[PDB]
Amino acid sequence: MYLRITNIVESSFFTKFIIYLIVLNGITMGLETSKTFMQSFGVYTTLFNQIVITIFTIEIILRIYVHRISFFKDPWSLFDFFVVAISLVPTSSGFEILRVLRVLRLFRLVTAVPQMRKIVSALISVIPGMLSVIALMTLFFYIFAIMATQLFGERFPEWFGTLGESFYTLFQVMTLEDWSMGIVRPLMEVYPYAWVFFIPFIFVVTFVMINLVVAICVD
Amino acid sequence: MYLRITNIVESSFFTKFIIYLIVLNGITMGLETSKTFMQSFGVYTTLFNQIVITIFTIEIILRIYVHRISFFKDPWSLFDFFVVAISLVPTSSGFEILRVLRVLRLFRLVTAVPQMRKIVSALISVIPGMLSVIALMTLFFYIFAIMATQLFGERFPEWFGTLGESFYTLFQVMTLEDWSMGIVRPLMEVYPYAWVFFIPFIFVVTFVMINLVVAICVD
Amino acid sequence: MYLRITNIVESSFFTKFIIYLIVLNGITMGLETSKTFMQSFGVYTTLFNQIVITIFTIEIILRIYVHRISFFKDPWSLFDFFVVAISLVPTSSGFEILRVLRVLRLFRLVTAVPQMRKIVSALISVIPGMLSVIALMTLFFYIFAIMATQLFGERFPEWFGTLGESFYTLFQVMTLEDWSMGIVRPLMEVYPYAWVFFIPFIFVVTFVMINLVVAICVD
Amino acid sequence: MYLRITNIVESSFFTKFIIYLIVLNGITMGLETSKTFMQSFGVYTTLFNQIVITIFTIEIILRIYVHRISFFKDPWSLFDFFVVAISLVPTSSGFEILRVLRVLRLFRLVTAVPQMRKIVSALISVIPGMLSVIALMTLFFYIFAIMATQLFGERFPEWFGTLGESFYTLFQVMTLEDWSMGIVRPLMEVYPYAWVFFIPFIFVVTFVMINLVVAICVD
Ligand SMILES: [Ca+2]
Ligand SMILES: [Ca+2]
Ligand SMILES: [Ca+2]
Repeated sequence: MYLRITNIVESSFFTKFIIYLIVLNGITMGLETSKTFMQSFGVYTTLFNQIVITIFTIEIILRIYVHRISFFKDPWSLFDFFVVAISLVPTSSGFEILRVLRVLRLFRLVTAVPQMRKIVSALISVIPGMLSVIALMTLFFYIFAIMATQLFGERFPEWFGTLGESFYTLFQVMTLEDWSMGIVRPLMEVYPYAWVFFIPFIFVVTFVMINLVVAICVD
Repeated sequence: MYLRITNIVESSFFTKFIIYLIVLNGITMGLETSKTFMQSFGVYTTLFNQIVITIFTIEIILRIYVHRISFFKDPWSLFDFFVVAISLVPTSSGFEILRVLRVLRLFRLVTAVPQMRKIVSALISVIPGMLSVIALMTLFFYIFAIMATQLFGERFPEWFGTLGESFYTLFQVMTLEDWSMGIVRPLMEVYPYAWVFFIPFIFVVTFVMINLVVAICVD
Repeated sequence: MYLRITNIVESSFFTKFIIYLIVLNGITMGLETSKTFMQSFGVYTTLFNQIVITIFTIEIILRIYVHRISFFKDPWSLFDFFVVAISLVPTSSGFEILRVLRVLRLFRLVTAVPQMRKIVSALISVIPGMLSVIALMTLFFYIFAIMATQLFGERFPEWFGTLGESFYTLFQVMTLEDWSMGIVRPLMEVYPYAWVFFIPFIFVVTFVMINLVVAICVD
Repeated sequence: MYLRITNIVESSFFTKFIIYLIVLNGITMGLETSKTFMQSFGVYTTLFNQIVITIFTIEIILRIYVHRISFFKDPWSLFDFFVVAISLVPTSSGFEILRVLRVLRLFRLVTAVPQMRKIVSALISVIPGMLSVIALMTLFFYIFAIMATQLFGERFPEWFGTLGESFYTLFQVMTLEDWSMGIVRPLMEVYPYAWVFFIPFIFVVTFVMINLVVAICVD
């Protein structure tokens, strides 16, 4: 019976039947957004949902017999596994993000279809040749975030009060979003020289970030 | 008479006459902006308009005899047809956008002058090599937009209350416009961890967008 | 005496003396900024100023005999001419920007020192390649500016009231600065569909702008 | 004893031991952030802190007996010396920033580990091929900063009242952060034509900056 199912799984129908479900459940999840649609057809789509979740475990099970150990060393499969697992944890208990993380299954349209897979893979593969920079930056952020916490946190706790807050504000400055009117100008009303900490921080972080982009244009 | 008009139409004078009209109607449309100019010479400009709009249909009518099926297979020609058509819909009824959409005819200066055509074509040609990434993001936006509507839309309906609002707000975060002061910091007053949804969202969307530019920097 | 002066002007010492003056008149202008410094050395600086202006017209006159027609076909020389000329209009009559535009002469440090010239020339040379796009954009800006003035300027005259205002606001949207909180979110409280005019505008203008940069990254 | 200590210094164990201390002191400094942790275990920390500082001077002393002049001609060695130096000035007197600047020793992780050194050196190496442009810009900023201080600093002294302030505001405009709503729109309520100073400032500065990036996508 092994080869019987291995012929069902690898079957074009089966794969295309999955893709067909994803695009339906996808459509169904955006409808679950509407408070109106739920008061009409809520019970409809809740069954339809639990239905699909079964079909996906059945599939992921069948998918496993056909592949065994090979499957738990496939990125895309592991994904599909973990994303279905999330959808299995009972519609209750613990944290309620689990009801919300369920929409991560629509990322299966990425897994279950090449070209998507291509592009994702194209994208991801650029990451390792960035990790040197990413390391440098994180160290940099870590250092300045500490300095900032101990230079502005006392008068400005909302923004620098805690190591994490400073991380956040520093990230915010790096995206240059409202950095001068929102932060440094206020800061300067008390710490006139605070510009000395933030202009350099901006030059460095943006310089590095430009390099990181030109890096991905020579690779 | 066929070859007679095919020598009128295809003539230098003809094209340069059309171009001469465009640049003239264009100037006329910037003048229709001034409430002053209209209280003076409004009658002048409304007739001038109907005049040019006639001339353009005559031309588009002529243009079709000389070309038949070749014409409704020319991007640029179809454009002019569609654009002139919009300008034909009476100055009344339906929506007023139609009255406003008329100014789209000034895009004929692109259609009816090479180099422009070249440049436009240069640009448009880059698009198909982006559709994979574009597909990817549109899926991504859709997934997060749904997630956001159900994580934040109750306490924050202006921004995430509806699927559409979430799309809009998410777009806004992507342009990095006022994302931290305007949205996340507020969100965090109630959902302390909301940062865990938006920072990753920003890395992903920024990263992708960097690649999409690096792609166009090789093709 | 022609070759006598042509050996004075073309002389190293002459150039290095001009340069030495620029950097001094430069420093002196940053000091004319201080309200304090003027109350102590204002006369010193106004005299020093009138002096240098003479020295520069002498130079520009000499430079002319040594070059004649060759001079008024040199960008860099013409610049120095026009710049010095500006500095010549008396400390009165007319507009008062003329008194302010005087500081444009510090751009002589660029004109009269190779290396700057090189880089400047390196920069300017990129512009011709961009004019097809720049034309395209300007046409586009002109078209949307007109649409905006007639779609939004009745309720929103600060931002779209006049063809020029719209230009400005549209420019602002293109720099993405505060475009959603500042403008479109407001517009939508009255024109729910305004998003349909601004999202496309943003895509197009940012797309083009990405091309334009990638263009320069090839020529 | 020389070759004894030369063998100790050059020893893998020694370098790795240093690296181990850095990652421990690093973790310590992030913990020194918590007012809780400090009440509990501050003593533990400040002493562990002083210990590390001793070890590092010893190391830096040893490192010099083994390199002499070769050391003070090594950027990385110089760095380390100057950083530990900072950390050495007592926990009192002068400017309390020194106490804060101590955290700069965590940059030793960069210096004591290659790959980091590689990346940093990769990064820095790009700077000289930029100094022509940087000089250009700095001249530019200086000229406009002066113009602004004298065109706007009387009615708008927060932003332009001083050469320094104008420098800051001009930088802010360059990052495009809040430049229209924050500054020019206000400015224009008094100086209608102020747009003529800032749109050009923006074009130039953005253009130059695009060139600078493309310059690094060649070199
Ligand atoms: Ca911004
Ligand atoms: Ca802002
Ligand atoms: Ca504000």
